[PDB]
Amino acid sequence: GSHMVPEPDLPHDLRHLNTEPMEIFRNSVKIEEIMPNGDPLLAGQNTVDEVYVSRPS
Amino acid sequence: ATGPTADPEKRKLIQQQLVLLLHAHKCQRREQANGEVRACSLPHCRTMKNVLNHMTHCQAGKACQVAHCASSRQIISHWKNCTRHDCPVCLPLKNASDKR
Ligand SMILES: [Zn+2]
Ligand SMILES: [Zn+2]
Ligand SMILES: [Zn+2]
Repeated sequence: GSHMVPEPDLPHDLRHLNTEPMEIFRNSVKIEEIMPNGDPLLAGQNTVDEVYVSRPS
Repeated sequence: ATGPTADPEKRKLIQQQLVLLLHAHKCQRREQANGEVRACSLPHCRTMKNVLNHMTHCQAGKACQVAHCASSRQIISHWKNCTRHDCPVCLPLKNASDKR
């Protein structure tokens, strides 16, 4: 907070993801410009579906 | 603010893969609607499209040989449910989808 805000608590369910494969993406994305600027809560169905992830049950 | 509980470097890596999949999910639909058109430009659009098409049929899940498959399956499920306005990972996406 003395010059820039501190890094918030990383969600524990995402800490489990091994990030070594992701190192190829480290300078290859625009987090803020990819999105269709609609709504965040709309992510429940706009993102992907059960057939897309091979839902087991 | 720098330990494994927050890790600025890692925090950006899960965000970047998450958003790349979100782009590629609809971009795969856009591309198939015109067969295989080269109209895109995302550095890993092809990388994600290969992982996504695989994920749509993969049944090995937690034991799969594709490093991005099981990771992507878990990464999508976070953004699908999170609503916290100060989540370190979702904040740039929650901003990318804001009315401002
Ligand atoms: Zn694309
Ligand atoms: Zn797989
Ligand atoms: Zn979140």
